[PDB]
Amino acid sequence: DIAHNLAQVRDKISAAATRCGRSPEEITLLAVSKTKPASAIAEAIDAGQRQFGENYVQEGVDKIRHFQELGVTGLEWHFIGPLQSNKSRLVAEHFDWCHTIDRLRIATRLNDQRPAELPPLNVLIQINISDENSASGIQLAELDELAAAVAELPRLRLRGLMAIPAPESEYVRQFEVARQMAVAFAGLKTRYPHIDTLSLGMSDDMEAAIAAGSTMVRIGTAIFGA
Ligand SMILES: *Cc1c(COP(=O)(O)O)cnc(C)c1O
Repeated sequence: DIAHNLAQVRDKISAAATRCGRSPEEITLLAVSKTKPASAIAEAIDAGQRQFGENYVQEGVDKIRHFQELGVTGLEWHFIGPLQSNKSRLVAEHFDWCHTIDRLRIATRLNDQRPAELPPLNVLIQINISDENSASGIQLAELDELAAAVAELPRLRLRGLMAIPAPESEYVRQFEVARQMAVAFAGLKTRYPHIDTLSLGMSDDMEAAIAAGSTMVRIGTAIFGA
């Protein structure tokens, strides 16, 4: 039951924040609805969920159009999959956030294809913090340069960082890796304006990510099922 699962997940986030001294409000729950039907998103909506994350462009665009044509206001849609250049226009025209800026050229494409009447597209720069086997995300050594270039693009708004750490079973390492992201995120925050989003943490490392300083966790299966 989606309404019940949403309650259980929000309770875990709330408990995790309180234990480490943070206010639960600091943690945004991103409900990841990739591969799940619109009817399931509609249940999450009827239960108060507003921010949804999708990974595949046409799947996400169809969902966005569906809920626009029902007139459901609110809703923030986050593109959290890898973005290839020949599908960037659909993202720039329909999505509210994109977490996967990992090269300047995809950012400038998004900037250029974003209609001027929409709000700036909120973007995070994706760090490959700990994953040998991923071609996604930049190294931390590249952050300052990419952030400067991206932050000039006027139809985008650089809001912080995202990372998908390598899968890790040890809590100690979950926290250390996440802390590395939190540190980079703080250092970014001193120099840049409106840095407020660390997209970090899924079901299995949720506690360490929150304790480390994440502002947003991405939960799919624990909400929608398998
Ligand atoms: C699929 C996905 C999630 C959610 O996955 P679950 O383990 O099913 O909760 C979170 N973040 C990203 C980037 C994803 O692709």
